[PDB]
Amino acid sequence: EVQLVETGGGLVQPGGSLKLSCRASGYTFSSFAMSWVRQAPGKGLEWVSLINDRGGLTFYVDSVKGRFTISRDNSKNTLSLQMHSLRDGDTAVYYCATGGMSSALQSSKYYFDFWGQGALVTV
Amino acid sequence: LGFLGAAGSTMGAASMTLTVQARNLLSGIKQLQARVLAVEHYLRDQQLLGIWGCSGKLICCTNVPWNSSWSNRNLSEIWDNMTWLQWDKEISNYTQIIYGLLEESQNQQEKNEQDLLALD
Amino acid sequence: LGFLGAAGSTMGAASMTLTVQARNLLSGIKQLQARVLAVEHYLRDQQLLGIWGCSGKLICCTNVPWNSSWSNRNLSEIWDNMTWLQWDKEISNYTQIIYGLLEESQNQQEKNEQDLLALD
Amino acid sequence: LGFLGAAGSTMGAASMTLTVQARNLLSGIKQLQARVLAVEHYLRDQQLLGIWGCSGKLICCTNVPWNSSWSNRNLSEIWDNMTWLQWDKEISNYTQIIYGLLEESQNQQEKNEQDLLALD
Amino acid sequence: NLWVTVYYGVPVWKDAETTLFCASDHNVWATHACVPTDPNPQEIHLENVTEEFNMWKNNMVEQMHEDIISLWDQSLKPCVKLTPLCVTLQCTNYTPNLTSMMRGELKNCSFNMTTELRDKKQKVYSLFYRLDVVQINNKEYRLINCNTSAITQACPKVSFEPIPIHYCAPAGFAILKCKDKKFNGTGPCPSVSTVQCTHGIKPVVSTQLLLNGSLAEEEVIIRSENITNNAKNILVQLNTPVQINCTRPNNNTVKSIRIGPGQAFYYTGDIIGDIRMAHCNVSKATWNETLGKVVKQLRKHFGNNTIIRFAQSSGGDLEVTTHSFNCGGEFFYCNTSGLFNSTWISNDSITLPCRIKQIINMWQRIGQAMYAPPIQGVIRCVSNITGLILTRDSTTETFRPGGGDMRDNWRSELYKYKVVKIEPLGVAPTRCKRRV
Amino acid sequence: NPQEIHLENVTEEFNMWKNNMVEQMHEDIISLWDQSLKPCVKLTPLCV
Amino acid sequence: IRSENITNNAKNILVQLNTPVQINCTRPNNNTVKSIRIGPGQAFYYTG
Ligand SMILES: *[C@@H]1O[C@H](CO)[C@@H](O[C@@H]2O[C@H](CO)[C@@H](O[C@@H]3O[C@H](CO)[C@@H](O)[C@H](O[C@H]4O[C@H](CO)[C@@H](O)[C@H](O)[C@@H]4O)[C@@H]3O)[C@H](O)[C@H]2NC(C)=O)[C@H](O)[C@H]1NC(C)=O
Ligand SMILES: *[C@@H]1O[C@H](CO)[C@@H](O[C@@H]2O[C@H](CO)[C@@H](O)[C@H](O)[C@H]2NC(C)=O)[C@H](O)[C@H]1NC(C)=O
Ligand SMILES: *[C@@H]1O[C@H](CO)[C@@H](O)[C@H](O)[C@H]1NC(C)=O
Ligand SMILES: *[C@@H]1O[C@H](CO)[C@@H](O)[C@H](O)[C@H]1NC(C)=O
Ligand SMILES: *[C@@H]1O[C@H](CO)[C@@H](O)[C@H](O)[C@H]1NC(C)=O
Ligand SMILES: *[C@@H]1O[C@H](CO)[C@@H](O)[C@H](O)[C@H]1NC(C)=O
Ligand SMILES: *[C@@H]1O[C@H](CO)[C@@H](O)[C@H](O)[C@H]1NC(C)=O
Ligand SMILES: *[C@@H]1O[C@H](CO)[C@@H](O)[C@H](O)[C@H]1NC(C)=O
Ligand SMILES: *[C@@H]1O[C@H](CO)[C@@H](O)[C@H](O)[C@H]1NC(C)=O
Ligand SMILES: *[C@@H]1O[C@H](CO)[C@@H](O)[C@H](O)[C@H]1NC(C)=O
Ligand SMILES: *[C@@H]1O[C@H](CO)[C@@H](O)[C@H](O)[C@H]1NC(C)=O
Ligand SMILES: *[C@@H]1O[C@H](CO)[C@@H](O)[C@H](O)[C@H]1NC(C)=O
Ligand SMILES: *[C@@H]1O[C@H](CO)[C@@H](O)[C@H](O)[C@H]1NC(C)=O
Ligand SMILES: *[C@@H]1O[C@H](CO)[C@@H](O)[C@H](O)[C@H]1NC(C)=O
Ligand SMILES: *[C@@H]1O[C@H](CO)[C@@H](O)[C@H](O)[C@H]1NC(C)=O
Ligand SMILES: *[C@@H]1O[C@H](CO)[C@@H](O)[C@H](O)[C@H]1NC(C)=O
Ligand SMILES: *[C@@H]1O[C@H](CO)[C@@H](O)[C@H](O)[C@H]1NC(C)=O
Ligand SMILES: *[C@@H]1O[C@H](CO)[C@@H](O)[C@H](O)[C@H]1NC(C)=O
Ligand SMILES: *[C@@H]1O[C@H](CO)[C@@H](O)[C@H](O)[C@H]1NC(C)=O
Ligand SMILES: *[C@@H]1O[C@H](CO)[C@@H](O)[C@H](O)[C@H]1NC(C)=O
Ligand SMILES: *[C@@H]1O[C@H](CO)[C@@H](O)[C@H](O)[C@H]1NC(C)=O
Ligand SMILES: *[C@@H]1O[C@H](CO)[C@@H](O)[C@H](O)[C@H]1NC(C)=O
Ligand SMILES: *[C@@H]1O[C@H](CO)[C@@H](O)[C@H](O)[C@H]1NC(C)=O
Ligand SMILES: *[C@@H]1O[C@H](CO)[C@@H](O)[C@H](O)[C@H]1NC(C)=O
Ligand SMILES: *[C@@H]1O[C@H](CO)[C@@H](O)[C@H](O)[C@H]1NC(C)=O
Ligand SMILES: *[C@@H]1O[C@H](CO)[C@@H](O)[C@H](O)[C@H]1NC(C)=O
Ligand SMILES: *[C@@H]1O[C@H](CO)[C@@H](O)[C@H](O)[C@H]1NC(C)=O
Ligand SMILES: *[C@@H]1O[C@H](CO)[C@@H](O)[C@H](O)[C@H]1NC(C)=O
Repeated sequence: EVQLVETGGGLVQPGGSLKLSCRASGYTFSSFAMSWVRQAPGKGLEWVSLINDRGGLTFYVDSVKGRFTISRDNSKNTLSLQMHSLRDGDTAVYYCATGGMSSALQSSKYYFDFWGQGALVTV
Repeated sequence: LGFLGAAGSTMGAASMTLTVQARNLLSGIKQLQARVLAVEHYLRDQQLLGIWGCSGKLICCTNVPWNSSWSNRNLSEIWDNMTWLQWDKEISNYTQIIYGLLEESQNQQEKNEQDLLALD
Repeated sequence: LGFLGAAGSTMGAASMTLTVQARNLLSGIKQLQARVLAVEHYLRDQQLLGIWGCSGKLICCTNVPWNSSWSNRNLSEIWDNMTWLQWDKEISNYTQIIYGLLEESQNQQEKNEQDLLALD
Repeated sequence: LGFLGAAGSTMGAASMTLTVQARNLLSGIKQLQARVLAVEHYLRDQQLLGIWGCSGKLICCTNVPWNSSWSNRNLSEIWDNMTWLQWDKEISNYTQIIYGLLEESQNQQEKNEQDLLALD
Repeated sequence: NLWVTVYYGVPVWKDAETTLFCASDHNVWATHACVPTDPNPQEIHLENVTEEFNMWKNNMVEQMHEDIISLWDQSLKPCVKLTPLCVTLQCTNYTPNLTSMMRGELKNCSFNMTTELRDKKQKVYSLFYRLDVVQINNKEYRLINCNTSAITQACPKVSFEPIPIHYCAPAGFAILKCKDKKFNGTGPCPSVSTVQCTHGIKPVVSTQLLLNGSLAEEEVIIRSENITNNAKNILVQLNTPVQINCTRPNNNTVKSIRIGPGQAFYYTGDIIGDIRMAHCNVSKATWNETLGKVVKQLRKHFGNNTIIRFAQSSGGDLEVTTHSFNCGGEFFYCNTSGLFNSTWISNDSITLPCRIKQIINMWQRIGQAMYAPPIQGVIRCVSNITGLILTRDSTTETFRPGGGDMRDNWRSELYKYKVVKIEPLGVAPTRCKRRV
Repeated sequence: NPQEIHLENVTEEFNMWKNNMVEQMHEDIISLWDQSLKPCVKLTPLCV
Repeated sequence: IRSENITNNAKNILVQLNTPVQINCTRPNNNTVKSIRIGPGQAFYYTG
């Protein structure tokens, strides 16, 4: 019953920017941590970013730490990821996922649970 | 200068005498009641400092931005050209707003600290 | 919700209202004695928090592991499906054991900190 | 050993029983006055610890060097071959000097911390 | 996996007994002994909190009792000590030709009273009630107190009208309110709310019938420590008031004489007009409906097809055999045997004769007597009857008026409130580990 | 050796007619006066 | 033997014994006590 649907733009030129978003339904959005994972067309999966259930703590891979911003709105059940610079190495299908973190008073996750449809971003 | 000696000095001068006055906050049924009340006031101020995340500190920095409407003065005209009595009068209408924001800020930070300590 | 408003809420909901109740712990010889006793109780609780290494904190984490025999429940049935009154009753027989362990843990950590500050 | 049990032990042995005695500082108009005075003394000692930068601590290290004239003994003859009563008598003439230096040291460090937090 | 995490400010509490303070907003009870009230007090409903209450073990009643007695005694300290009045009195009947129920009551007594100077004496004539004067053997009489206690004359400028007193908890404590509508004084309350102060409770002093105060909201509530133990009192809280109209029809003329250097004694000088008896009126229809409701509720504890009989009180002092109350400063002792006589088997007023006394031995004590000065003119008061104190005496149960223990007049308002101590410190397992 | 600390740039508004130190001084003096007459002789035999 | 001075004869000497000495005291008279009322709620006791 959990539905995660990614939206956003497709092809941009080097040096541009894109804001991707994820609409969530079928579960309490504010009860789970959320993350973004990407897969280059010819590669495996790579974790990109993680945001906790309250939106206060964000983590990134070093390769995007100074370029990507992750945010969430728990009243709109919406995530967004704003990417700047947009390098050639960032071409990938980006997936919205539920899991990857917990909040001390909940049991541990340390895994990705629900995955979205995915959206392809090219440069 | 001694207790309250800096009262007529500028805010940036009087900020260096905080220990002089802090040490003078603690130093016949009506007189005993007065002593108990003085203790209660001391503890209430210490409780407010603790809630805001300022324990053994006389000067502590926070994460609440100044909203300008509280006072739109330059730093050069507050710390160098104003006393603490004038400042206290100037923002007396906002002290119950700022304190509330301070409590909320600590509540968020304290929870964030707990979450950062649950990552293996 | 106000003072004790979260008393019927779950532990993980009531944990977000700690400042509301903390601020209400401080706020005719018998009445003066009652006020002095209330101050003494406040200070004794603050002393216990200080001994455990928790000064200006409402939520503080420690290094004492949970021993399971105290309560072998899942986190999902304590923070989400239980109140603080029920929890307090459930472990009322162990509160004098846990506190002792907490004091010992801080005593070891405090000494360790001193030793780490003596390395040139 | 219990309250004051380490009084006859060496300084380096008695330093491990600080919580035992700290917990015994808090635990009929004249008797009520005695209770209020005991509270005031407790708070004055806590205020001195706070001013020096030692909040929730029983052992805290500082940046004031030992000036030798206060006591020119070896560490091996203070912590291993002396009691706290003998030490207290030995330096009773210098306790109002050391404390003053401690207050000044914290005042400098606290201001330095503020300046380190103003660098973007 | 889990570590101990310490929380301060935890919403838990434990049963506790502490000292409460009063708030209120001359009079025998006063506001200078209390603090100002909060014009906008708060009440916080606890949506999922169910607490166990026991009105019979509620220590707020003992404190209220002690505080009321202390205020009463303090209000009589700066007043006149009537030691010059323990003298031989020479009395005759004031109106010996009456055929009413006051024949033999109100004696015209003469005595040699002291005055400002120690060398002189003043002959004084005054009227006393029969109940205040004991025959020793015009005939020789003494005041009833000379046998056991001294009398203090209450100050005539200090009112006896009850002033609502709000009891407030000290910091660190809270008062829980039941807020249930069918709560019988014991057991759980699933609708507990937290308050800082109680409502204003009037310190009304009465026996048998409880005058003024709060009413039940849905039905008559029968409250008892045991029900089956006939040695306990039954407190009946009515859901409708019954109005009682009490009067002291005699137009008393009050005189005042000086009995010492700065002290004066007040007494009834004469009575203008006809001599009439003090009395109270309760309507028959309202009282009959009230008893019908009380019987209906009593049949839920003693079963149906059980005959419920009401009867007048039996022995003891007037304080417990009659309905004692303060009406406009006078102390009425109403018979009530017209109100409690009936057997219940599965505008037409009732007039209750009332006696008046001037020498009062209040709070079931010996050695501290009070003299109530007479009040000029005719006295009338209208009160609400809000509850009853009954005692239980086969197929028929007999209930009689009881009372005299003032704590049962207060353990009737302070029944929905409990005092608890806040325990803000606690621990719980989490996955949060100290960095170290 | 009591101290007095001059406030070089402090100007304050005073009002001697609303100064609550006077009411306390009055109450304290009356209370001391009455306390000093408690362990003394009551001349009630002289109202002759 | 405990004393503030020993040599100063103006001081008391407190002697603490290491064994008790028993002392048996009696009031052999079989007194009959009477009571009379002397005021409104007061009574005086005396040997009758
Ligand atoms: C239950 O509550 C009712 C209602 O409050 C109460 O009846 C009321 O009692 C008061 C006090 O006796 C009445 O107020 C008096 O009214 C008369 C009218 O002539 C006044 O003269 C009185 O003033 C004189 O007495 C004062 C001292 O009490 C003096 O201070 C004053 O200067 C005057 O000398 C006083 O105002 C009030 O009228 C009645 N209410 C009604 C509707 O009659 C009843 O007594 C309560 N029950 C019990 C058991 O107390
Ligand atoms: C209250 O009034 C009742 C009467 O209504 C009194 O009871 C009566 O007492 C007389 C003796 O004085 C008996 O002869 C009557 O037969 C009694 N009547 C009833 C119905 O019992 C009662 O004693 C009065 N109580 C007080 C305290 O005065
Ligand atoms: C008072 O103001 C003058 C300037 O007008 C300044 O020089 C002086 O230091 C001030 N005094 C204090 C105690 O701040
Ligand atoms: C500053 O204060 C005004 C008035 O209270 C408020 O409307 C505004 O939102 C505040 N600024 C911020 C950033 O919240
Ligand atoms: C405050 O700073 C601004 C620069 O942003 C300057 O133009 C203005 O004159 C300053 N005012 C004062 C009082 O220093
Ligand atoms: C606070 O608000 C009042 C109006 O309610 C205003 O008169 C007063 O000047 C304000 N205080 C300040 C320091 O501006
Ligand atoms: C009381 O419990 C209900 C669930 O039965 C919950 O929805 C509600 O929020 C609770 N109230 C509080 C104050 O926790
Ligand atoms: C847990 O508690 C039991 C009973 O007190 C004790 O025997 C056991 O050693 C404890 N666990 C640890 C790890 O100490
Ligand atoms: C607790 O966790 C275990 C997994 O180790 C699970 O099997 C069990 O059902 C859980 N109990 C509850 C009440 O969640
Ligand atoms: C505490 O121990 C007693 C036995 O001494 C036991 O009856 C009680 O249930 C225990 N408490 C809990 C919460 O288990
Ligand atoms: C007292 O001194 C002896 C050595 O003379 C030492 O062995 C002993 O531990 C000391 N006692 C305490 C309580 O320190
Ligand atoms: C040590 O104390 C002496 C005497 O007070 C003083 O002259 C000397 O300067 C002190 N040492 C230092 C380093 O200040
Ligand atoms: C103190 O240390 C010195 C070495 O600097 C040594 O010569 C001296 O004997 C020591 N004294 C004691 C009492 O240990
Ligand atoms: C402190 O100084 C006095 C002289 O004023 C001296 O007699 C005393 O011995 C000194 N104390 C110590 C511990 O040396
Ligand atoms: C009053 O005293 C006189 C004597 O002076 C005495 O004859 C008279 O009977 C006394 N009257 C009363 C009422 O006691
Ligand atoms: C006098 O008091 C006693 C009890 O103290 C009582 O039994 C007796 O009846 C009283 N005398 C009269 C005449 O009432
Ligand atoms: C009051 O109700 C409780 C049930 O909650 C019952 O056990 C108790 O006996 C009742 N008491 C009376 C006097 O009705
Ligand atoms: C009083 O109540 C208890 C129950 O609390 C009951 O066992 C006892 O029988 C009652 N008393 C009488 C006389 O029945
Ligand atoms: C009492 O009787 C005397 C005569 O013995 C009379 O003069 C006086 O008026 C009477 N008192 C009253 C109130 O009528
Ligand atoms: C009491 O008096 C009022 C008039 O003030 C009257 O309306 C009412 O019916 C009376 N009640 C009784 C029981 O006589
Ligand atoms: C009055 O009470 C009696 C019970 O003795 C009852 O039979 C009668 O019907 C009642 N009358 C009214 C009008 O309530
Ligand atoms: C009569 O009593 C029985 C209990 O024996 C009860 O079940 C029934 O409801 C009662 N009837 C009425 C009308 O109270
Ligand atoms: C009134 O009480 C008497 C007993 O004192 C009783 O015989 C009589 O029947 C009662 N009256 C009514 C109407 O029941
Ligand atoms: C009592 O009688 C006097 C006669 O002078 C009259 O003036 C007064 O009004 C009467 N009192 C009442 C309450 O009617
Ligand atoms: C009697 O109760 C009604 C409400 O039921 C109230 O309005 C009225 O004022 C009360 N009467 C008295 C004298 O308190
Ligand atoms: C008590 O003993 C001390 C020796 O410790 C001695 O100096 C003193 O004089 C003695 N006093 C008496 C009264 O024996
Ligand atoms: C009292 O004691 C002192 C020593 O403390 C001694 O010098 C003095 O002589 C004594 N008094 C007499 C009278 O000897
Ligand atoms: C005292 O003497 C009288 C005679 O003067 C005598 O009657 C009385 O009994 C004596 N008292 C005693 C106690 O013997």
